[PDB]
Amino acid sequence: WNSRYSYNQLKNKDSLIMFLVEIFRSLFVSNCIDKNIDNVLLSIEEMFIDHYYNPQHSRLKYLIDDVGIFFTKLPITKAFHTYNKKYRITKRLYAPPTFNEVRHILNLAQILSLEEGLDLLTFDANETLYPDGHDFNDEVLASYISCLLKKMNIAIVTAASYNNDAEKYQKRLENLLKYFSKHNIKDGSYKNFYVMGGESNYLFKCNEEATLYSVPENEWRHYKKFVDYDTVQEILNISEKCLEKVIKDFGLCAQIQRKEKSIGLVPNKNYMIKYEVLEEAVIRIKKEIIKNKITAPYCAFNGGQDLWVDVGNKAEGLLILQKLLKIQKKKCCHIGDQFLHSGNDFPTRFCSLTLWVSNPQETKACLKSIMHL
Amino acid sequence: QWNSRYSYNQLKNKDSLIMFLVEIFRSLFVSNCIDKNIDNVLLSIEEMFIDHYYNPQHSRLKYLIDDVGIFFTKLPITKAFHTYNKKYRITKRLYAPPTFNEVRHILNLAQILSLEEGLDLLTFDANETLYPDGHDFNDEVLASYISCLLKKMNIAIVTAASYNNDAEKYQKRLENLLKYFSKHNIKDGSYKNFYVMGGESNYLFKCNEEATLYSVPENEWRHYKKFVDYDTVQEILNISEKCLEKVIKDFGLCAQIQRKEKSIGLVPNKINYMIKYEVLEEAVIRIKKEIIKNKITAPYCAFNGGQDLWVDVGNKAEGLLILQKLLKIQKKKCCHIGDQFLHSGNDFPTRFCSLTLWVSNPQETKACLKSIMHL
Amino acid sequence: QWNSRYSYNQLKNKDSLIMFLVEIFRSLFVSNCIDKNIDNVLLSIEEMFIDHYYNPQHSRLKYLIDDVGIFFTKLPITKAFHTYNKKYRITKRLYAPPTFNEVRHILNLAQILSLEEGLDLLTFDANETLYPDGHDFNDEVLASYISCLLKKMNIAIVTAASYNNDAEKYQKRLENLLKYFSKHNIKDGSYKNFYVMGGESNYLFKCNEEATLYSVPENEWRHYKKFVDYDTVQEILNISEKCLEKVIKDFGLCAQIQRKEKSIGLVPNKINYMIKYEVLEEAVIRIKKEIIKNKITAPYCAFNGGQDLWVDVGNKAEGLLILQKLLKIQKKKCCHIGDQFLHSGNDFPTRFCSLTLWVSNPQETKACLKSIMHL
Amino acid sequence: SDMKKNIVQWNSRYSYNQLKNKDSLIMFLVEIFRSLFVSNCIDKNIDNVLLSIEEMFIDHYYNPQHSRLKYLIDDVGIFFTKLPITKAFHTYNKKYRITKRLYAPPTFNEVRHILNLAQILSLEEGLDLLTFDANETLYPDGHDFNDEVLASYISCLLKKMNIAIVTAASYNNDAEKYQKRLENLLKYFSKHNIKDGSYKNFYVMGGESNYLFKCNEEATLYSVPENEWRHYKKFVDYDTVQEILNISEKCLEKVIKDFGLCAQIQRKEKSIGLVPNKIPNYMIKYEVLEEAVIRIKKEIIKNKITAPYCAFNGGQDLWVDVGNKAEGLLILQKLLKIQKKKCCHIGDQFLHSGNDFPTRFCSLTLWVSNPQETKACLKSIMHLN
Ligand SMILES: O=c1[nH]cnc2c1ncn2[C@@H]1O[C@H](COP(=O)(O)O)[C@@H](O)[C@H]1O
Ligand SMILES: O=c1[nH]cnc2c1ncn2[C@@H]1O[C@H](COP(=O)(O)O)[C@@H](O)[C@H]1O
Ligand SMILES: O=c1[nH]cnc2c1ncn2[C@@H]1O[C@H](COP(=O)(O)O)[C@@H](O)[C@H]1O
Ligand SMILES: O=c1[nH]cnc2c1ncn2[C@@H]1O[C@H](COP(=O)(O)O)[C@@H](O)[C@H]1O
Ligand SMILES: [Mg+2]
Ligand SMILES: [Mg+2]
Ligand SMILES: [Mg+2]
Ligand SMILES: [Mg+2]
Repeated sequence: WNSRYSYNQLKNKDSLIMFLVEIFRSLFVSNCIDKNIDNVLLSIEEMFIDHYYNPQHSRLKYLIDDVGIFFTKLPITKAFHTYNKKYRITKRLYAPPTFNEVRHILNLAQILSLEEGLDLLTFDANETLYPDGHDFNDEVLASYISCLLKKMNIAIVTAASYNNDAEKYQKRLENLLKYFSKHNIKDGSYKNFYVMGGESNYLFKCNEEATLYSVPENEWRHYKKFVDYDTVQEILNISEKCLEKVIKDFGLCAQIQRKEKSIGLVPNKNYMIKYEVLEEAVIRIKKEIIKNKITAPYCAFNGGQDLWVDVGNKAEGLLILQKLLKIQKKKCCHIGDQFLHSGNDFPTRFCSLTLWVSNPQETKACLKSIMHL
Repeated sequence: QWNSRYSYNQLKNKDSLIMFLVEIFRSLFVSNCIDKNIDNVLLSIEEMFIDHYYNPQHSRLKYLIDDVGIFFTKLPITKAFHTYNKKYRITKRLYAPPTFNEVRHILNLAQILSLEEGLDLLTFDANETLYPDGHDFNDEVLASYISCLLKKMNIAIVTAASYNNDAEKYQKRLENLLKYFSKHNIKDGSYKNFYVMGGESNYLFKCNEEATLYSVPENEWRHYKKFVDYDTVQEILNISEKCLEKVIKDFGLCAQIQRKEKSIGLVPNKINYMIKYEVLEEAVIRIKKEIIKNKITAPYCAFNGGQDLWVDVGNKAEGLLILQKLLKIQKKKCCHIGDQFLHSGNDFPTRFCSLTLWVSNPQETKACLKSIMHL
Repeated sequence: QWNSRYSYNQLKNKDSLIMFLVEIFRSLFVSNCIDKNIDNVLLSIEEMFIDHYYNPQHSRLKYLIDDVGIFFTKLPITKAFHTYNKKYRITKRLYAPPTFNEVRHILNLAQILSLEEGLDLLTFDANETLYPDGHDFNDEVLASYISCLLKKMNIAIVTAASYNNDAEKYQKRLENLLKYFSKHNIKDGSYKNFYVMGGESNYLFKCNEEATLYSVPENEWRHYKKFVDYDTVQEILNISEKCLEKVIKDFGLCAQIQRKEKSIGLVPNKINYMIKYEVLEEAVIRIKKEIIKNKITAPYCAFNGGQDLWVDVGNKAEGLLILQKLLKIQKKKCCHIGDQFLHSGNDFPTRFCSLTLWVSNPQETKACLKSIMHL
Repeated sequence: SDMKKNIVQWNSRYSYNQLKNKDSLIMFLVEIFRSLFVSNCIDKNIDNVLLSIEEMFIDHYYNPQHSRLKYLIDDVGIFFTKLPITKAFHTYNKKYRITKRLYAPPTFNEVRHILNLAQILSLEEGLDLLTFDANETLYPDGHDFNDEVLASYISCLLKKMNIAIVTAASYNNDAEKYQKRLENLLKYFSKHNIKDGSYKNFYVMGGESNYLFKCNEEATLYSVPENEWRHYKKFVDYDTVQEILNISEKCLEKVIKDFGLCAQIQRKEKSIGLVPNKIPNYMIKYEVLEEAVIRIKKEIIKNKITAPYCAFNGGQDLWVDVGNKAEGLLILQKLLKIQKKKCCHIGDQFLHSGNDFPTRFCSLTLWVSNPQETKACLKSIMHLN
């Protein structure tokens, strides 16, 4: 699930997205991008199916060595037409398609592949629902989530750990539960709504009063991979020792914060820390946990201007709900922003469909496209 | 010297000089020797930058990097890396290599230390470097750094914004700046050393002793400008507007065409609806390639900046060229500060006539000025 | 006309137009659609090759590739692809994309199929495209093609080989070709359409009724040669000679310098001790950068042969211009076959005044002539 | 890892990106030397950079799985010795003076030479077994041994260490047919080596790990009893050999129909080959041969065959052998009780889809282009003591 951290894996943006960018770029250069390129697009699709069936020996694997596993047949041809007709990006003559645009097309393809249905949908609460640290105050998208909960399960998986205090999480979602009591409380859908804490440590359901409450540990401790309490603390001690050198190596205005099953450094009044120092820290931390031969599920991610290390994994959270709610991976989806190799949403590619979002407005465009299907 | 070199390599690849240094530091990073005395590497890079100042078209640097700008000064790249590294210690990194923005600051500091001969003119890009885009200047810290520099040399505000000759609408954009000038820059003769250039090189302004900007007559400095008649200025507009109408049609865009004397813009409206960044690039080249189709050699500039497109019949290099001819200061002692230093930006042509400092936000301009004053 | 410069990036990728097609085909190969009906991609490429022929200054091909030369003819790249594909089926490859050299064969074929209007002059690099380096002509198959082609057009031998001005030396190179001309090309007047240009563009020779070369009177063709005086010729030789004498020292070369009137070169000692190809490519750029440093503007050429280096006062581009002005031949009716079309090769400047076929061995030239005869 | 795992990853975990760059480690040094040349500092004293490169090489000798070198280059081999890349650069540059170049950077082939020289200098602890790729490194492709100078070096080394010849040539068990390829070498061995006991130290391996021969006191080559060394080799069922041979054979037929080729299919026991038709020899495209090797490999895994094989490109030939040169080296290391640190191999096919590539998994390797380069190696090897 990790330990494949390579130099080449860091400097290059994305294996799959750039793969389509370079093909579109050459198509743009040959001046044939506006003509019917269905022959090219379907051959791209012909591979995506061959990678769905034989993901270990597909030709897509020979071209791109580090491809994730495809859980559905991706209609990349329909995804291009639908995105093209709306934005007319092919109408350009001097500006090639952008990595960001191909990520948009790739996300649309994963939505159309859900023609068989969708049983579970999860969100990365931070920066995909509301900016870093801010509270939920966008009333528009809350109507989308309420409608989808009527036809599927909705979960919130966010690396923010507030221990087991269920009351603290409501302040982050008070406006959301307010919309649930007005519509979902009459329906029978409110019980299908869950919230995950840490990355996979604190689970809360939803009561009849649109109130978040803790879940008995005996209801899902067997679904979670049991980890020695001594090993958990060791991971934090390895991290706490590593961050001190990081703050000592580069003189910076921050300090370390300790919790139960999670630690991270946060800049104090705040004085920003370079994006590369946080990148350096994740690889420093990972190489040490490798050196100590720790196999427990963990994660270290570079999100915004703070670094954290949790003894949970955002993929284990999806794995718990699937084993708990009797849901397959092919009918599971997750929306997040940290989809780089130093992000905590990347592990979700190993067990669920994924949608890469840069700001909460794109989640509105994501769910809006999902609904009209 | 028309900037007509619209090249696919200019759009596809970033700054030539910066990425040249990044790859070198990357090999120094990968070889594990970046934390040792790498002075032998840095000295040869300086040896190259020195010879480029002498033979810019036959240097080994121009053979390596074709399409280099021009070095108006001898650049101390060794001392700049030495002093940048001591503050941030990027070199103590083991798994993340030196990045693009880091070398951007190193080259900025390299240009700053090159002013051992002295500095006689500063220019500031108004929007995005002195205040956020579409805002009024609201900063007391920045104005305090500028005030001390105003006594040492002449300072100018060269912007791309255009209000037609109305000096009252310009002081509104930088109210708190004149307020600080009213307090500390009146007794000194520095009040007669501050300039403001609206449009792009079209509307020149100055400061009165009562600290409210006044517009300078046209007949005093219009002769320094390139003679562009009113008929050709409007065809550059007309051809542009015809191209923007195609852009509103070719792409579903909720955008308005703002027409003024000597300028055309592309602005959306809120129900603002954000235009795609890549269409802006596509439209800039459409306008430039269409103007050359009519053999128009008039100094113009079409640029995508922030969230809107504007085409001015002035040039932001002309503005710096005007002030160099007015105050009789060679290009060696003139420096510019802006955020639009890509091929699509409007601060780029100043590389042809003045030293340049690449900045992304107002906080870096304050960090720029603080280092420029400990000289 | 002037000989253009070079960037270190331009020295890497041998030909930009060829490389421009390779990366397109590679994305076609990568996308799994290479062996399907890809004519939309092919015809669109032809659309830019046509638009660059009609408007070479402002074309999208000029926009994407900055150093694109001049298309003297409409290039049928779509038919050339199908033709080369049907023979070798390079599109049936699944795990290896089409190569640089394969596109070279296609680009040559597209240039050949563009000659539907006709040819008036065909020229041959003598060394390495008619016979191995430094050998006498020995091939009857190839001789029949040149013989049959000498009936329908003019045929000239343009080689940088310099034997001053005695046709006996040049005949030893082309003995077996001239004896074949006696048996078939004398009953008619075809031998009066054969030429041999000595020393790139310094010596001219014609054929004679006895199947023997003679030197054309200097007055008959000297006015087209851009005059270069004894002083300027000797400055180029001396500036070069000084460079080679350092090139020998720095790398401890086992080689010698050979001086002639209007030419100088670096030859290995007899034993034939191999001399590094990298040092040869360096000696070109060392000399070229020195000649331009001394403001020399005369037509010269420093080229990197297989096992030696040579500098010649004159070049094959001017040599073709001499023949085109001699026989009143238009540019669009000219063609040249050579082996070194790298930027440091004496056949590269022909791109500026003729159509070109890039070959690497005498076997590849027969494939060109057989394809040319079958039209 | 274990050799069975390496062969599994070699014939099943290639990549288009990895097959583009010939060697990941040579390209590693080329990029660094490129920037050093681009930075203009490459002609000054650069022990600054080189020593740091050596430092990472040493850390990789001790910690191959979690080293900084393995971070930068994902697919590094395993270093059996400490490479003095600083001395190899000093030694190679003082001869050729490639740092005096101002407008031409060092090439892949030069860094390949420096890396060979570093591998040679790493043999300070001594050498006990030296093996040679026969075709194109001892004599041109398809020829017989007709070089006197080479025999003088090999005979001199034969007195000091064990010598072997691992080749892809596959004459079933006719030692007279192998003698014809090297008769001038055994002719020199008879004149200068029968006096020593060194002729017993000389071995020849046919097939690729299938046939073995030793030198007689009469300088003649004789077959080695299979009861003496069959056990060291991983056994392959007769049904699985012909399965490999047949699944390959079907592909060469498709390659001839796809691309119109004047070529034939030679069938032997434990070996198939795609050989070209005679001229009245025709030439087969290099990219087609490279294409078919991937075609062979891609289909063998589709049939879930895991036996050790080797599909390889021989310049003008395409062959598949049940067996590989890494297996043949293991058998000689198990036969003469020789550790990998004191064994070396010289060959020309060190690319992926190459004959001598699996040698990197169990020996020191020298990447040589022709017998003239083979001499420069053995000349530098003799200069050690
Ligand atoms: O251990 C935790 N305790 C409190 N906050 C955390 C913890 N881990 C991550 N965070 C922060 O909360 C957010 C969680 O990331 P997410 O996966 O995008 O929701 C980020 O802004 C983190 O900086
Ligand atoms: O002609 C003009 N009239 C009014 N606004 C303009 C004009 N030209 C540019 N602008 C806007 O004002 C900004 C000034 O750019 P800057 O001062 O160069 O950073 C531009 O980015 C546009 O948003
Ligand atoms: O100046 C000259 N005099 C005599 N031989 C020359 C001269 N210049 C070049 N050569 C040799 O003749 C060859 C002509 O090559 P070509 O131009 O490709 O025909 C060169 O590669 C040199 O070996
Ligand atoms: O199985 C085989 N039997 C006979 N000849 C072979 C066989 N395999 C390859 N060959 C040819 O013989 C050469 C010997 O290979 P090498 O000795 O490893 O260089 C190859 O390059 C092929 O041309
Ligand atoms: Mg997030
Ligand atoms: Mg700006
Ligand atoms: Mg030649
Ligand atoms: Mg071999």
